Formats: sequence, C-alpha cells, structure tokens
Amino acid sequence: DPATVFRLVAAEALTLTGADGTLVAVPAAAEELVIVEVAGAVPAEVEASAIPVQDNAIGQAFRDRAPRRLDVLDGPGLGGPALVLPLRATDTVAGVLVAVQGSGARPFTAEQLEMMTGFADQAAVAWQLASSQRRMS
Repeated sequence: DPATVFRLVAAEALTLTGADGTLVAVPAAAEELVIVEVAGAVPAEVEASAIPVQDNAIGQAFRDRAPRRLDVLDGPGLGGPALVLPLRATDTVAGVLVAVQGSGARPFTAEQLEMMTGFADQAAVAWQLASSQRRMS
C-alpha cells in the first residue's frame, strides 16, 4: 500500500529532525488535506483530521511546492518552530510532511531545512513508485 510509505516518512522524519512530533497530510484541485499519519508528541487522535488547503502554511506548501521553516506553527502544529515539507513528485504533490516543535524550542536551521527537503523529495519518489507498481496490477 503506497499509503504505508507515509507512515515510514513520518517515522523517519521524527528520527532525522529530533523534533517533538511529525505529521503527514495528504489529499483525500483539492480543497482539503487529511492527516493520515502522526508520530511523537502529535496526539494519535489527530489522525484523520481534515486541513483546509487555503489560508494556512500546510495547505499553501501543498499548492506552492516550497519547503519552509517557521518560528511558529499553531494547530495542528504545537505552538513552536516547524518544518513544512511538500512531498513533491513529478506532476503532483503526494502530500505535506510537517515536523513540529513545542513553544520555546530553537528554530530549525537552514541546513535542517535543506536536509529534510532532500528527504521529502526522496520520499515522494518512493511513493510515486509504489503508486505506479500498484496501478499496473
């Protein structure tokens, strides 16, 4: 199941960043994303949460395909710094990976943003491959 890629993405991103939590939001043009995977300090109960595409950093990344570091991200963020990482495949964004810190954590560095951008690119390739393997079966 390609969706299983997203579980691994959330888990590996937690490990690589050491952030309090992670989440992956995926389209169910889309008007909404759905949180299919959470890890760390993001409560399990947040899974299946619907996020609007418009008017927030996560939905914006889904549209503009621009990796971004933030000093503050509120719900579904934890109030502190975040990395917003679109999972950019060739003609489609598979979803958005978000690494989240609680308030008063140090901001993410440019190097961390660069590292996780490459991770997020590699992740979308993995997902695009899984999607294609499924489609021809």
